[PDB]
Parts: sequence; C-alpha cells; structure tokens
Amino acid sequence: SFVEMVDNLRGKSGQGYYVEMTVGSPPQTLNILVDTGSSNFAVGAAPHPFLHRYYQRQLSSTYRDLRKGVYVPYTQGKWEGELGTDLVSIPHGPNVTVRANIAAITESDKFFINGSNWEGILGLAYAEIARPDDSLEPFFDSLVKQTHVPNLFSLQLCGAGGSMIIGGIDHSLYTGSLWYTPIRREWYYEVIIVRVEINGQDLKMDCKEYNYDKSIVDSGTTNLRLPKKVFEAAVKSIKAASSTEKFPDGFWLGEQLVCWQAGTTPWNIFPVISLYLMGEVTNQSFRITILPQQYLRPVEDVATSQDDCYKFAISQSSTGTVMGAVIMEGFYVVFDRARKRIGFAVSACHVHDEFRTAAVEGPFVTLDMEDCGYN
Ligand SMILES: CC(C)(C)c1cccc(CN[C@H]2CS(=O)(=O)C[C@@H](Cc3cc(F)c(N)c(C[C@H](O)C(F)(F)F)c3)[C@@H]2O)c1
Repeated sequence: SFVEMVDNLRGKSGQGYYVEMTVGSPPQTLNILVDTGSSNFAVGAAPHPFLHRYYQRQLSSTYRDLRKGVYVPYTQGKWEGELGTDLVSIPHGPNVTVRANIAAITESDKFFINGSNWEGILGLAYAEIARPDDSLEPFFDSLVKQTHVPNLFSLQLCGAGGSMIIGGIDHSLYTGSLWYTPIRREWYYEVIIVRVEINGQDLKMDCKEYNYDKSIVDSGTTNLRLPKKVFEAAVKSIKAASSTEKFPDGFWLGEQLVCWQAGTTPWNIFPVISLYLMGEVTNQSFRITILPQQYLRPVEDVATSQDDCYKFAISQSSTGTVMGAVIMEGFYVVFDRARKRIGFAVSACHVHDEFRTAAVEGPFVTLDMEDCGYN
C-alpha cells in the first residue's frame, strides 16, 4: 500500500536521499542511495572507513557469483566490484522480494561519503547506460518482470526526507495538476527544456542550447547543472538581481559559504528560475519554477549554526543540463516508464515564503516549431 511507503526516504540534497533495502538470505539491511541518474545496483561489500556496515556474501545462502567484474566511473567518484545475483527487498516499499543483479563493491574512490548513512546505490535509469553494458538488467526492470507491479515509480524529495512510491501515483503527495513531459530517449531520464526565464525574463537562446548535449533528471546529484552558455547567462541574471548584497570570493563557483544572521536571509533579492518543459502536445509546454530556497542550499554545520549559511547550488556542466536534487525538491515527480513520460506536480513539502512559491503551471504555447532536442 502506498500509505505504507510514505516517508520511506531520509537524507539531504547535498549527501543524497536513501531508502532501506535488504540483500541476501537471511536479509541483510542496508541504506541505499536513490539514483535516477544511473542504472547499476551496487553495495559496499568490503570494509571501508566510511561504511557503517556492508554486504557479506558469505553469509547469504542465496548468493550466486557471476564470476565477472564491473567498473563504474561517475562524474565524481568510482567503484569496482564483482557481479552476482541475490534476493533483494524494500521493507518500506512494495511487498515483494526479487532476484536482482548486485555489484559487490570491493574497491572505491570518492564514492562513499563520510557520514552520509548509505552503503550502496540504486540506479533506476535504463539498461542502455548500465555497466559493463546493456545486458546487465537493472533492478527496476527485474522488479517489474518478476512481480508485475506497474512500471512506474514516483519521488517526493523534501528539504529541511521524502517518499519513493513504487507502482502507482499517491495523490496524497501532491496538490494541483500533474504535468507530463516526454522521455526523449530511454537511457538516462532525458527530457527537453524549451524555454528558460529568470525572474520572468526570457534568456532568449536557441532552445537547443538548453539541452546541449542532453538534459536529464538526476536524483543522484545535488545541483542544477547547466551548459556553459546557459550557466553564464543564469549567473549574470542572479548577480544583477542580488547586487544590493556583497558575496564572497568564489560564491558563484559553488564551493564558498555565504551566511546571514539567523532568519534574515534576503530571499527577495534572488530571482525565481522557470524551466519550461516540452509538453505531450505539439508546441505546448509547462513550467516548473525554482525559488532561491531551492538553489541556495543550506549547509548544516554545528560550527556555523549561530547563522544561516548556504552554498550556490547551480553549477556549470560538461555533461549537459542536470536537474538534480535541489530541482526535484518540493515537487512530486512521477517516472512513468510505462507511458515514457515524467510528471511534475507541487508536493506537500514544496518551498515557499509569504510572497512566492514553487509552482507547476501550464499550458504555454510556442509559435516557433523548432525541435529543441540536440540530437
Ligand atoms: C551512467 C554512468 C556511467 C553511471 C554515469 C557517468 C557520469 C554521469 C552520470 C549521470 N549521473 C550521475 C551524476 S554524479 O556523478 O554527479 C552522481 C552519480 C551517483 C553518485 C556517485 C557518487 F560517487 C556519490 N558520492 C554520490 C552522492 C552524491 O554526490 C550526493 F551526495 F547525493 F549528492 C552519487 C550519478 O549517477 C552517469
């Protein structure tokens, strides 16, 4: 039941959102990062300084060794491991147990994060980007094949963890309309952005620039990441709007804190960002609007806690546009694999203050018939 799956996530955008799973027989409990930006299921399987616990294959009588190895390099971080299959369950997810491929991580570099509280990663994207290749069936595909749960899941990520609902839409988790954008290609969850405004002002670029060389929805990474041209235009606009404030050296590079007296953050001087996504009907679109409460990410540190401090959670990308966790936060996001579309709606934990609120609005119509896809 969906009600049983509600509030089954913990974590933050900066260190990720994770769900409890078990592997092996008897079941071994682990916390697992929910990642729509990759397609491998992998768990720590050997001691590591940052791991509270790990998968012990010798203690699972249902483990089968595939006698093959696998290596996954992400944008930052990588691991190597041994492939096998075993029984996998989600205690606070669907009421089923399935046999799935598992990469047992034996070596890693900058993959595990000190204090994150997760020990593995659940790649929910498509087989096309699985390593070593597309013949390694991803977890969700196995789940659907073996249980015939409906082929979709939804994510409600919340800031200061959320819910992952498998098998159908929980209307309790959103208000207003659910708007759908087509999945352009089933590899990453690739989508098309047709227009970008910052505080109502159109960036006026050829819309293919917004999707150079792809745009994806990626719960596994923290920031909104933009292609250089779009990134520079966005920073220009946000800097202009907030000019009454002085920001530290390096703030706009995203790795320097800015702080304000507790409760005095000047939200109003930062603009809203509107991303218009391709609609299901030709040249119609809808927008999701992103507040500074989203793209200024709070950094929790007891040492700085006399004040409220933030990092700038928009980054220049070399891999195309990435709608990461700070973008997904506050929205109910439906990964409707069965109908090859992703839906957005305002969720119960959407960001807002007394003047402005995150929103999902449409339809909008566009005159120019250009295809905004880059490939
Ligand atoms: C298909 C594949 C080859 C896997 C590939 C290669 C490059 C980029 C991508 C796109 N998705 C990527 C984007 S990323 O590298 O920023 C995060 C990874 C998953 C990931 C790997 C890691 F180490 C670590 N710490 C984390 C934790 C995150 O940093 C946090 F903390 F959640 F924000 C997450 C995504 O999956 C996919």
